[PDB]
Amino acid sequence: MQTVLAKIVADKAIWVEARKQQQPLASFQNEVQPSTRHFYDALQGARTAFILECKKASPSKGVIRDDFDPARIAAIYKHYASAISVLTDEKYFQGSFNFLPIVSQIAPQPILCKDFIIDPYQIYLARYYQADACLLMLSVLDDDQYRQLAAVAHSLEMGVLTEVSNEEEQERAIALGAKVVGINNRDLRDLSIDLNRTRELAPKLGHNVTVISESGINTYAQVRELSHFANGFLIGSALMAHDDLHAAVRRVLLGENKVCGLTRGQDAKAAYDAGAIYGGLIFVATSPRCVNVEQAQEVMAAAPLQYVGVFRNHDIADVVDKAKVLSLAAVQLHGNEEQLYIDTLREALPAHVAIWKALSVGETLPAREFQHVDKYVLDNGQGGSGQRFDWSLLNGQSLGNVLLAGGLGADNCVEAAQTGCAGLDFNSAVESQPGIKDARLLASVFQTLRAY
Repeated sequence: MQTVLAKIVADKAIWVEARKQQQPLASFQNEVQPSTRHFYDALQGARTAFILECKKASPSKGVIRDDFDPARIAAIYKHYASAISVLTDEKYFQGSFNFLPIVSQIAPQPILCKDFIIDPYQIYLARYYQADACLLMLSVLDDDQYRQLAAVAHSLEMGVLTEVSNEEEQERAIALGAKVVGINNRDLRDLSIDLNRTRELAPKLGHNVTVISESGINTYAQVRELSHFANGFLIGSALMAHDDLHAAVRRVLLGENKVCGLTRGQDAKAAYDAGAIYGGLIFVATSPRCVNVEQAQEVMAAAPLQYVGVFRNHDIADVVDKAKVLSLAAVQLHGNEEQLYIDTLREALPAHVAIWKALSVGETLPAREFQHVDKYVLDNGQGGSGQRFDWSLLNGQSLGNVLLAGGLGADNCVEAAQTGCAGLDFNSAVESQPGIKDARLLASVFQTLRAY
């Protein structure tokens, strides 16, 4: 039997041979000029770097994005990427060499041609289509084909992402002198994914090599953890599978953050611009930050956040109503709603609306045993217009559906982002007056969230 990789590469040869027939090298070689972008350079840097990928389908998921427009992807990715990867394999990824120029005209970063490069012709063609870098894979190439292909890339001032998938490959990489090595956590021979590839292999690479971790990277917590192993990430599926690209991006690069207690549209805008995923609207009568339906409608129209309505032991009918009318993405139960309520509520709310549960942490952490609860908000509660719970308490728990809250602000956002939760919930600490958000405090916390 043939692995999946062998099969893709056998098909690539056939694609290569036909393409040369249709566009012989002799017909354009002379006009191919070197790249004017600096791949190697954009990946070097203080900060962890991101190569965001434009991919329509994959061999292990099929069509990932029906909804496929390179130009529009490029338009969003440019606000956050260090480099942009564009798949050009047609058959298994549904990419095209024609997408390169499109992406290149819109985004200014170096553009990486992602494909199964087995013949120098592919490299000239990529350069011809504006690519500034190409992927070379040690699982497909022997040491002499690699030198040759890499010399060809370098001759066109293009950078190379040298891909390895195992220990033997990683050794060869050191030996061949690759400046940018990408650890592929997915093994294309059998489609299996294992982040440990990165954990075990990245450190041997050494300070002189820029190490990029590829595949299977879906959360901000995974990004914070792995950034101690690698200098950057190549991410694509996790983003492509989402309608809202901006949101998907920020979710992985910054976490699922929420800015709670919004009472003005400008603040919601401010939050959105800074990178927040969620905006909280507080329907608890008691709150100085409370809003009514009209006022909510106003806040909401200023920015495309995902709004969360905050209730406290509120009447179900009304909770449902506000959900329908405001088009809330979620409802956050901040009182003492027990399972029966959750269940009924669940039964009554439209299925697209999520249910979140807020819980207060004393000397001990409450349990998160509820059925029908999609997310939890842990805090030193009863609102507090105040200041923090014992974070050491979080160790030993699964935190993938937990948002951390309580006293979160500029001055402590670093530590908070390091606890390992899914996201952070900001409220009072980023305010100038209750319900009034300080745009500068906001920009400040979100800036910290990316400082890694």
